[PDB]
Amino acid sequence: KNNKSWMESEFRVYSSANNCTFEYVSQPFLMDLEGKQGNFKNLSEFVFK
Amino acid sequence: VFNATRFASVYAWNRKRISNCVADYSVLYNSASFSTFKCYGVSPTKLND
Ligand SMILES: *[C@@H]1O[C@H](CO)[C@@H](O)[C@H](O)[C@H]1NC(C)=O
Ligand SMILES: *[C@@H]1O[C@H](CO)[C@@H](O)[C@H](O)[C@H]1NC(C)=O
Ligand SMILES: *[C@@H]1O[C@H](CO)[C@@H](O)[C@H](O)[C@H]1NC(C)=O
Repeated sequence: KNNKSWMESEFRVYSSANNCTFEYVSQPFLMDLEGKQGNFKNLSEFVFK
Repeated sequence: VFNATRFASVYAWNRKRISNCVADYSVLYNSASFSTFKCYGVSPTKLND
């Protein structure tokens, strides 16, 4: 949007967060999508225990 | 907590929660700033370990 940048504006996840007994945020980074090859290119995997 | 600019009135005493961090008492029990420190179910000497 004129800046030649991508910027978050929508954050619709909760109307309230009453009692936060744990909180964390990482050190910041600049997220982007860059570099191309045309086939489906990335597998991502997560295990949660 | 100890160094806060303003403290609460006891009729409305603040009850703050602490977590995700390290409890270093060295600038605390060993420090001149208090005319009383009493512990009641630990030795203050043990608060690091
Ligand atoms: C460009 O970025 C600034 C902050 O860096 C922001 O205030 C402005 O709304 C942005 N403009 C557009 C068109 O996204
Ligand atoms: C959690 O929320 C309830 C309802 O608002 C409240 O009674 C209780 O004191 C809260 N506990 C903490 C630790 O914030
Ligand atoms: C409060 O913090 C100051 C530095 O901001 C320090 O010099 C002082 O010793 C601290 N006092 C207590 C009681 O922790």
